[PDB]
Amino acid sequence: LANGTVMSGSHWGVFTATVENGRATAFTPWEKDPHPSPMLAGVLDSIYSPTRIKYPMVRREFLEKGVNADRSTRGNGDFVRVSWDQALDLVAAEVKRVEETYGPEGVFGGSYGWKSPGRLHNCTTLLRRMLTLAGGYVNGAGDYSTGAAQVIMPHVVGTLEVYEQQTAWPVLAENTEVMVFWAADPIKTSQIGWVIPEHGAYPGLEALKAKGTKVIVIDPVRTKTVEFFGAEHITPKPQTDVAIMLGMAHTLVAEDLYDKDFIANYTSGFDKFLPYLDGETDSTPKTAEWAEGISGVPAETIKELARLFESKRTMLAAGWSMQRMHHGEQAHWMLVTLASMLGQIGLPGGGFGLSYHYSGGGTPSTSGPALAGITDGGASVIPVARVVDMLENPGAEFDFNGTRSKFPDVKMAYWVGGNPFVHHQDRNRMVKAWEKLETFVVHDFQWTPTARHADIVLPATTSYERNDIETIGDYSNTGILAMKKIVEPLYEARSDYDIFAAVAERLGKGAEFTEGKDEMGWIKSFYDDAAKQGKAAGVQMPAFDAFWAEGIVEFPVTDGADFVRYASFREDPLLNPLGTPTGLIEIYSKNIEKMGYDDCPAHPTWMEPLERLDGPGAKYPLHIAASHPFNRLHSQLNGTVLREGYAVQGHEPCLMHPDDAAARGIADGDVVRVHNDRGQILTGVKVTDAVMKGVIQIYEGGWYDPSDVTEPGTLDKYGDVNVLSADIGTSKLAQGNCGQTVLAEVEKYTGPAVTLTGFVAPKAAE
Ligand SMILES: NC1=NC(=O)C2=N[C@H]3C(S)=C(S)[C@@H](COP(=O)(O)OP(=O)(O)OC[C@H]4O[C@@H](n5cnc6c(=O)[nH]c(N)nc65)[C@H](O)[C@@H]4O)O[C@H]3NC2=N1
Ligand SMILES: NC1=NC(=O)C2=N[C@H]3C(S)=C(S)[C@@H](COP(=O)(O)OP(=O)(O)OC[C@H]4O[C@@H](n5cnc6c(=O)[nH]c(N)nc65)[C@H](O)[C@@H]4O)O[C@H]3NC2=N1
Repeated sequence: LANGTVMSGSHWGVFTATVENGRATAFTPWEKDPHPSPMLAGVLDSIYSPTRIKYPMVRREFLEKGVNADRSTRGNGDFVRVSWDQALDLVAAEVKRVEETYGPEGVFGGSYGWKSPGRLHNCTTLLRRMLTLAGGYVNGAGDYSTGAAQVIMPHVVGTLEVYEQQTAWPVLAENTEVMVFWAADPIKTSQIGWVIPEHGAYPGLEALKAKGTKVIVIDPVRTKTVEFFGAEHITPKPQTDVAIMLGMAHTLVAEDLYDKDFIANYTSGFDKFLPYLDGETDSTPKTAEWAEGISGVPAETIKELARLFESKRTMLAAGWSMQRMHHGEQAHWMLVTLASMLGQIGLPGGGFGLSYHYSGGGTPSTSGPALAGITDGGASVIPVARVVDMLENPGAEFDFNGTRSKFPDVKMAYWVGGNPFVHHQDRNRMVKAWEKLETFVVHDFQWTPTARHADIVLPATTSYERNDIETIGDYSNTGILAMKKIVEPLYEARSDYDIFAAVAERLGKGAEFTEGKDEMGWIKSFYDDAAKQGKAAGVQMPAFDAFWAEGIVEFPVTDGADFVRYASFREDPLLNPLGTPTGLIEIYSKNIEKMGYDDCPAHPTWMEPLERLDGPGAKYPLHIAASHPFNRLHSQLNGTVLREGYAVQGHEPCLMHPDDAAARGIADGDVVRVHNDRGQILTGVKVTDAVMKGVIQIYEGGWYDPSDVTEPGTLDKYGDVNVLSADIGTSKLAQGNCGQTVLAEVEKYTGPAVTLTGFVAPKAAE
């Protein structure tokens, strides 16, 4: 039994593991990590927690009756343990059956999810690689993060923008006078990376602070970002940012402050937006006063913020919560319009950036090569959050970015690396729609709500039980890490690659799936390709064994630290045009105009959302800020020792303002029921003035624990906030999710005592 230390990586960062007698006993942060995440101790625990999945299992009803099984009991925990050969045979037959009876349109393989980093052990790509050899599948398009903004940005600035490099942090420290964080909490969200994180935002934030730059935070909650800087804190009613923006815009026009030359030379359509802004088209001048009526931010503050932004070198750094909402396309389009008026786009330290809060955006990029991994070998496509509408309406038409298509008639869904029974909106509607699927197959290493609702569950390994390779730094490209195997696979878990190879072998496509390569065979070909490309560029890299032995290769920064977004566009717009039809920033879009969608007009517009705090005729009184957890990565690590540090009487915490608690007779630590017309959950309250009055904070990612899966509307005992959200599209343009457009009521829970069952394994899988 192994004794020693191994260096690996994860979504939380690079770390070294201490191994004693074959068991991992500690995870220590990399010595070069400038700001490790306290969640690493849950990462270690997730390998061994009580919800680790030990063996392959098949739902008793599915085993007994297949397609005639009662599908309303999915999630009741009545599983049967089976051997691997039996489950592999059954998965293979099911894939074959659905592909022959129904075609590629009967298999949903979008399998949305955060999985784990790794260029070889890429479970979602491997799933698509297997399914492509089986005949095809329906896929997902977009994501739950920027569903609206990633569609609107290309119409407005000609590129995706949300996942592109930002003006380097050092440039901001030298040049920015006012830094605005709009619906962004960089301190909280920069702990993680899509590939391994370098945590580059922390030194970037430290440098602004050290320089005395003025920092403003626009957020309903007083976050760690406000506290870190002692920032001026503006607290709007959630979903009213566009109103605020329009009032600022109005003020710049009324007081004649805006940059008319920038407007004239770098933008298109302002002259079509001005009438709206001034109130000629609807009789409603969008003044600061008007904006105060909707958002509750004082008129005078709105004009003061406007005047300050125009006279100082200002960076508008915006988060994505505000577009994860009804009409969410308007938030970033109005933000770019406002930035246009200020006219600082393309100057060092000015303009706007849409990725300073995620994966190190702004961290100076190196000049190293890109690393690539296994590939998938490749309506057939749906916007990802329309999964439930698809299941309910096979054959119906839907709009998406100017086109019309029809929903495929899906009969099977195969999910790996994701938790839709946590991440998707309107849990009760979803639980009923899932009955439309004949077979539901899932691989995970933790017994999440999704695993609990499968017909067939296959235990996967973590990254700590195998070898892989991955880049460090989604934007920085700081280096390449060897993700070395720390302990052996636990119980009967197997890597996703191994399971898929065995299924492909049973479909008679084994060789095509593996390409005749084993684990190290694949990893070395990704490395050799990256070294070959590096040599071409003049970056020297060791040979593979030398690399593997050191465990990491770092790259040099040459001019990456001088990067300024949009500089060449500002420098000469004709020579360096945007990808838009006019080549300019499009305030009014003729392209959007021609689609003629009522919920997405051709210029940024204030529109009432489905439900909003203090909106006319609103039924519920509190906005739920259903934002990202501080101490989880979505649902990951919920079933670990970290839960004990935030849970209130065992439930997911609910933050509530002293006055809202006082009005309902609630005291700190009480168990309360949060409910609206879509569902009802239990949470434990923390009374704090960190949330503005009218707002409550329930993070997304809580593990759904239904009291009874056969009872429609059954009470969730843990606190999955997606039990209360609605499942609707941002608009016909993007069809994004509206996960944070949520109102509810809260009362002291006075029903029967409840026993939590989500943090232990189903009895048969013990
Ligand atoms: N109401 C609401 N508000 C929101 O802000 C919100 N945010 C959304 C966002 S932006 C997104 S990205 C989604 C994220 O939702 P997503 O389903 O991506 O969530 P995770 O909790 O990261 O689930 C990933 C699963 O993969 C499993 N897993 C990890 N590694 C492996 C592996 O190698 N193999 C296998 N088989 N499994 C693995 C993990 O154990 C975990 O259960 O939530 C969305 N949902 C949201 N809802
Ligand atoms: N620790 C951590 N856990 C995670 O799960 C996690 N998820 C990652 C993922 S996949 C992504 S996509 C990003 C998400 O990055 P994103 O910016 O979408 O994060 P949120 O936590 O949903 O919201 C950020 C802030 O917006 C505020 N806010 C909410 N509604 C409004 C509003 O109407 N107006 C204004 N002005 N502010 C509002 C919230 O209070 C919150 O502080 O984070 C990434 N980083 C993450 N870090």
